Amino acid sequence: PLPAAKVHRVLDAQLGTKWRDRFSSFDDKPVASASIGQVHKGIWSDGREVAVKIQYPGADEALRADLKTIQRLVGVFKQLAPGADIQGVVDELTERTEMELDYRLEADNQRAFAKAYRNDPHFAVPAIIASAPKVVISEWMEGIPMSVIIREGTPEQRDLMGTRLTELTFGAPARLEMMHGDAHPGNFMLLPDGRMGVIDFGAVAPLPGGFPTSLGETIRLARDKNYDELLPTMERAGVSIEEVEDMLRQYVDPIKVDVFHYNRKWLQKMAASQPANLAIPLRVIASTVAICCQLDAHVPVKVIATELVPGFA
Ligand SMILES: Nc1ncnc2c1ncn2[C@@H]1O[C@H](COP(=O)(O)OP(=O)(O)O)[C@@H](O)[C@H]1O
Ligand SMILES: [Ca+2]
Ligand SMILES: [Ca+2]
Repeated sequence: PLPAAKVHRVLDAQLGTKWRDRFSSFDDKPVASASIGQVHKGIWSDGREVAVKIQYPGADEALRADLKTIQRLVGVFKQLAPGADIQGVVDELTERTEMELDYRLEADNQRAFAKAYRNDPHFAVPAIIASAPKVVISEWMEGIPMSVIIREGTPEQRDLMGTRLTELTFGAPARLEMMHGDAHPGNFMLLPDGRMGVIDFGAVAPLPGGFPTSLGETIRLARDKNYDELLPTMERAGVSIEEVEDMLRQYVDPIKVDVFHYNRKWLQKMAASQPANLAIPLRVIASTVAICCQLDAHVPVKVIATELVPGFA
C-alpha cells in the first residue's frame, strides 16, 4: 500500500498543492488495490461520495522494464518461429501499457458509457468528476460487489447479476459501438434498486456498426440444425458437422430454453474434449459466460439475444 505522504505527493503533482480543498473528506487508508495503483474513498466539496484512483509513481518504470524484458526474450524465439506474429504481441502490450499509464483515456471511455447509459433503468455508470494522467475521481458506486454475490448471493441476486452482465455485453455495441472490455467481477456491483453498477473503462472494445448480423444468424441456424445455410454463413463471416456443433455449444445451448442455468459444471463440459474484428468481442462474450457460470445465474438469454443481437430474431 502506497503510504499517505506519497499518495498526497501524487495528488499535489496531478491536482495542485490545494487538492485537499476540493474535498469535504479524504481517507488515507485505501479501500481497494488497482492494477497499477490504489483506490481511496472521499467526499467531494459538494457532498458526493467519490472514488479516487491514484497510480503508483513507480508503475511506468516497472511496466516499461517488463516490456523491454519481454522484447529481448521473444526476439530469441523469432529465429525458431519466423511465422509467429511475436513482434505484434509486444507492439499490442506496448500500446495497452501507454493507455493504462494515462488515466485520461479510461476517464474519456467512462464519460462515453455514462452518456450512453444516462438514466438507464438497468445500469449505473459513475460520473467522472476529475481526470488527470495519474488520478481519476468519479462518483462512489454503493452496492454489493459481484465477487460477494458469486460467493454468498441469493439465487435472485446471482440471477440478476448474470442477466445484467448478459444485457451489458449484448447491448453496448448497438448503443455506443463499443463493449466494456473487462468482464472481471471487481468491475461490477449490485445496487439495491436492481441496477448493475459498472466501473473500470480502461479496456473498452470498439465495434463500429455494432455486431455483424452474421453472429446472431450463425447461432439461430445452428440451433435450427440448418447446416445447409449455416456452413455457408460461417465460411462467409470467417468442418465436421459435430465440430461446428461443439464450438457453438456454449452460445447455442443457452438460447434453446427460455431460462438457462449457467453453472461451473456445464462450463467445464462445454470446455473439455475428446479475425481481430470480432476476436476481442467473442473473448468478452466467453468471459461473460464464465462469470455467469461462477454466479450460478439463471438467465433469460433467449429473450435478451432476441432483442439485442442482430440476426438472432
Ligand atoms: N466508482 C467506484 N465506486 C466504488 N468502488 C470503486 C469505484 N472505482 C473503483 N472502485 C473499487 O476499486 C477497485 C479497483 O478499481 P478499478 O477501476 O477496477 O482498477 P483497475 O485499474 O485495477 O481496473 C474496484 O474493483 C472497486 O473495488
Ligand atoms: Ca478493474
Ligand atoms: Ca482496468
